[PDB]
Amino acid sequence: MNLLSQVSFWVGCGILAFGSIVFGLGAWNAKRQSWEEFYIVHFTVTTVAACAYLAMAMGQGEITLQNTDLAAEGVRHIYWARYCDWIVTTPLILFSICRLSKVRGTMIAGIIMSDVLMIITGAIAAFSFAPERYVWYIVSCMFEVAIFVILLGAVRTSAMRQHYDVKNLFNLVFTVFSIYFWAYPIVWILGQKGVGLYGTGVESLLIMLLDITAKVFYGFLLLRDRETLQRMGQLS
Amino acid sequence: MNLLSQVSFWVGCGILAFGSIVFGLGAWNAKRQSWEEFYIVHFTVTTVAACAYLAMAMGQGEITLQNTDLAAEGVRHIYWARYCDWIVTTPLILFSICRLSKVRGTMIAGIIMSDVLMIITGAIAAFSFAPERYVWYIVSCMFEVAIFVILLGAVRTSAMRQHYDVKNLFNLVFTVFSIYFWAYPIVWILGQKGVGLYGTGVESLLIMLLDITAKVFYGFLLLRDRETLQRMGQLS
Amino acid sequence: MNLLSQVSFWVGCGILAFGSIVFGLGAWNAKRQSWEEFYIVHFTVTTVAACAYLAMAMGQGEITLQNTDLAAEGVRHIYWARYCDWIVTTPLILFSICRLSKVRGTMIAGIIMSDVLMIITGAIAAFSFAPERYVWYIVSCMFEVAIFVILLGAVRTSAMRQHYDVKNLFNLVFTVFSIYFWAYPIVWILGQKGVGLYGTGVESLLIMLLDITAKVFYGFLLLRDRETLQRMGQLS
Ligand SMILES: *C/C=C(C)/C=C/C=C(C)/C=C/C1=C(C)CCCC1(C)C
Ligand SMILES: *C/C=C(C)/C=C/C=C(C)/C=C/C1=C(C)CCCC1(C)C
Ligand SMILES: *C/C=C(C)/C=C/C=C(C)/C=C/C1=C(C)CCCC1(C)C
Ligand SMILES: CCCCCCCCCCCCCCCC
Ligand SMILES: CCCCCCCCCCCCCCCC
Ligand SMILES: CCCCCCCCCCCCCCCC
Ligand SMILES: CCCCCCCCCCCCCC
Ligand SMILES: CCCCCCCCCCCCCC
Ligand SMILES: CCCCCCCCCCCCCC
Ligand SMILES: CCCCCCCCCCCCCC
Ligand SMILES: CCCCCCCCCCCCCC
Ligand SMILES: CCCCCCCCCCCCCC
Ligand SMILES: CCCCCCCC
Ligand SMILES: CCCCCCCC
Ligand SMILES: CCCCCCCC
Ligand SMILES: CCCCCCCC
Ligand SMILES: CCCCCCCC
Ligand SMILES: CCCCCCCC
Ligand SMILES: CCCCCCCC
Ligand SMILES: CCCCCCCC
Ligand SMILES: CCCCCCCC
Ligand SMILES: CCCCCC
Ligand SMILES: CCCCCC
Ligand SMILES: CCCCCC
Ligand SMILES: CCCCCC
Ligand SMILES: CCCCCC
Ligand SMILES: CCCCCC
Ligand SMILES: CCCCCC
Ligand SMILES: CCCCCC
Ligand SMILES: CCCCCC
Ligand SMILES: [Cl-]
Ligand SMILES: [Cl-]
Ligand SMILES: [Cl-]
Repeated sequence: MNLLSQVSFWVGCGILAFGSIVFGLGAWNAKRQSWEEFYIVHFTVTTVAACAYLAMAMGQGEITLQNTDLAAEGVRHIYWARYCDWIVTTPLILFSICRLSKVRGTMIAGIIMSDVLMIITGAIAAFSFAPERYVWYIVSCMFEVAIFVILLGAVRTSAMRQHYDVKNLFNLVFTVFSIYFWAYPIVWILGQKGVGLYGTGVESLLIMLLDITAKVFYGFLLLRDRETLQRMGQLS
Repeated sequence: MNLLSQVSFWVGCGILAFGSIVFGLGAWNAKRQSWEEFYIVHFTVTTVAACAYLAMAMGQGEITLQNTDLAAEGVRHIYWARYCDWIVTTPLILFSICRLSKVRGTMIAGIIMSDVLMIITGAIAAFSFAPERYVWYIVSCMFEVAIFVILLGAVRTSAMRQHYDVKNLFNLVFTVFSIYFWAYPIVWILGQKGVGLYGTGVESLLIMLLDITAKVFYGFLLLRDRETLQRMGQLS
Repeated sequence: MNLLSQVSFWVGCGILAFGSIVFGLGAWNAKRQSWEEFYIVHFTVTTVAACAYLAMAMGQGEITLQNTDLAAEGVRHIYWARYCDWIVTTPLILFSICRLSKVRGTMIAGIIMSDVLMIITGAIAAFSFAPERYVWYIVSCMFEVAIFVILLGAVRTSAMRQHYDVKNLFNLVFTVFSIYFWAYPIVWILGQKGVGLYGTGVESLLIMLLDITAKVFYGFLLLRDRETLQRMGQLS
């Protein structure tokens, strides 16, 4: 295994496990049901990812596949543990944003469905040879568009409607999510699974940076935002 | 791949994707929550199947297995993508019928459980050699019986009790479902997985006709029925 | 296959199928929704396990793997059908105990999450070589600790708070569960997957005895307890 990959996995595991300690002890100490739910959701997020990173750090959850002539020179290292992690953790992150926005349940169900299909077709893409890999990559990207038509549409609207004097708070919530979410397909397609701009070591580093941003630091941002809304009296 | 199979997959993909356009744009435009839920459920149904048909059309999601002497002459083409599709789409079709009938949640949970086990044991059957394949086929058929004791019993009863002057409407809902649902195990057992009456091409054509009936045209029937009930004032 | 294994699988299948008859006919005959839910949950428990035992009895659902020098002499027989069964049946048993205790939903979600991760890391452990197998075994055991901090904490507390004059009833509910639940990791680690104290035949017998205890006889205990609470008037 690439050394940069090896190190990125151990570093992601430890950072994610730090988040699990914060969220887990928060759930243990929370008295209000809405804080128990928040912490339990975000504890699952970091803990599932921390398990996936532990497996990759130990040399598991990976399969190496040959590339064709319609692909980058060499091979692709498919860390299928990533998609097992993502199919569970990304619907939970979206669920958390939706609960903070207080949006109706039909939008929650629609955004979770779009997200699960985005991940599933992403994993099909990763295992596919070209040109099928590229067809599935585009299908996965269109499911990502459907996530954002729901998020920046009905979810954001319900967030602005049911809260007062917190436009900048929710703007940061949706803007920061929007940025790291769109970075994943870019990081993916610039590696060996698309254009051979960089190899599996750099890709592993970039994904790890995205993962700790989305699961630990973004979680802390939603935590702080919940505190702000509670001190204002518009949390529940 | 068989040409009739190849064509049936492309034809099913396009027809299913037509349904996804109808249901998806209906969800986008729906103002009432109960219409949002209806369209989102049926959009998932056609879209998941359309993805499975795209994979099979492109030559993926299939494994060919040898038959024993207790089986039809030749081999069996197992399109395992079918069961990944079915384990998600058939509980959603049943959920839609149950919501239209306004039945209590315990019956919804019971019918979904029976259905998921029907599909799982069906996939075990398909991967099994004889005689195990035949044992699992019978077990799967008994789970299908359990679906209908719930459907034609408590679900239908609650549909007739909580609605007025729409006996013929609900009769068609349960009768049309009953017919295509029982056709699947027949189509399955007359192909190479049971009696060798026809090969994988004809079976692929028959399944595709069942799939577009159940997911597109039956969906349009439930759509029209929802409109009828709404114009009568007994939708919610 | 080991004869003791062969017999234990057929015996477990028949005993589990006996439980499915009791719980299934109870669901069919139940008039109150809360009894319908109880029977449907416990019918799923025995029926899913009975399917898994039928597969193992017929020689399916098993893979044999080589052991290293950091492991017991010989091989490990991994019945992966067990974990497919467990990932579905153990969250349902916990759900049933939580509903009987009338605990808030956040605790139900937390205990189900801990349980699913316990089973998943257990299956990773089983497929892993040493030393990874031992790392995952410990991780799985820590998820089991997290189940019991929730169960003996918030769930038990809510059981004592919302019921009168039934301390001994609930004490038996949590004590009997506690005992068989902790026996599983012990049985697992004393077989070929840990210390080579006994082989796959004895392990298969011990698991089968645990499985019928947890799914049939413990189910009958919760049934009798529900009857007691109903005759007292504190069931719902
Ligand atoms: C904690 C993990 C997170 C936030 C992961 C997010 C993942 C995505 C937004 C995935 C995107 C993909 C595409 C739209 C297509 C190409 C492949 C994927 C699966 C990386
Ligand atoms: C859109 C897909 C639909 C409506 C599929 C329905 C599938 C079934 C009713 C499956 C039935 C099966 C049996 C009862 C046993 C033999 C194999 C199966 C899985 C085809
Ligand atoms: C009906 C099945 C039941 C009650 C199964 C319960 C299973 C467990 C408590 C599993 C425990 C495990 C560990 C904590 C680690 C080692 C391996 C497992 C998965 C056996
Ligand atoms: C000792 C090396 C064996 C390699 C195979 C062991 C199986 C590893 C499975 C890892 C799956 C990770 C998914 C994480 C999501 C919870
Ligand atoms: C959403 C349900 C559809 C399930 C279809 C799974 C297809 C997986 C295909 C994996 C690629 C293997 C063949 C590679 C051909 C380029
Ligand atoms: C519902 C959980 C049970 C999971 C059992 C999976 C069994 C799959 C067996 C596949 C057939 C392979 C062996 C073929 C022997 C005829
Ligand atoms: C990794 C830090 C420990 C995490 C503990 C997770 C369990 C959460 C407890 C939920 C409240 C239980 C109080 C009875
Ligand atoms: C405020 C009420 C929230 C209810 C959430 C229900 C969402 C269920 C999602 C299930 C997965 C998506 C299936 C289409
Ligand atoms: C294939 C046709 C497009 C399907 C779009 C699916 C997204 C559904 C939108 C739900 C309402 C969002 C309004 C903000
Ligand atoms: C009208 C209320 C509907 C509630 C539906 C709950 C059904 C949950 C099904 C989960 C799968 C089945 C598990 C046994
Ligand atoms: C194995 C014994 C039969 C089990 C039947 C399971 C179906 C449960 C029926 C639920 C009530 C349906 C009444 C209309
Ligand atoms: C009394 C209300 C019960 C509601 C139960 C909700 C539990 C949902 C569990 C879903 C799996 C766990 C995900 C973290
Ligand atoms: C080997 C590259 C290190 C990158 C660290 C990035 C810190 C934000
Ligand atoms: C090569 C590992 C880089 C670690 C970056 C840490 C960012 C918080
Ligand atoms: C060993 C290959 C496993 C593939 C799992 C894919 C999960 C999305
Ligand atoms: C090759 C057979 C064509 C079948 C078309 C059926 C139209 C309903
Ligand atoms: C061989 C493909 C037949 C297509 C039938 C279309 C039915 C609507
Ligand atoms: C490559 C074989 C996959 C089998 C998947 C079965 C899903 C029901
Ligand atoms: C071969 C050992 C039989 C064990 C039976 C145990 C009865 C409780
Ligand atoms: C060797 C099979 C033992 C069966 C034990 C039955 C316990 C109820
Ligand atoms: C043939 C190996 C299947 C492994 C399935 C593991 C399910 C937890
Ligand atoms: C956390 C310990 C990992 C040991 C590496 C095999
Ligand atoms: C693997 C090199 C041959 C592929 C041509 C598309
Ligand atoms: C305000 C939501 C979209 C922001 C993305 C830059
Ligand atoms: C490989 C066939 C291309 C499919 C385009 C939808
Ligand atoms: C594959 C032919 C031999 C099988 C006999 C049951
Ligand atoms: C009226 C429901 C059953 C009809 C099947 C022909
Ligand atoms: C192959 C054994 C037959 C099992 C019948 C239940
Ligand atoms: C399989 C025997 C060699 C393993 C040494 C750790
Ligand atoms: C009273 C619950 C814990 C009992 C375990 C022996
Ligand atoms: Cl390629
Ligand atoms: Cl055969
Ligand atoms: Cl080993």
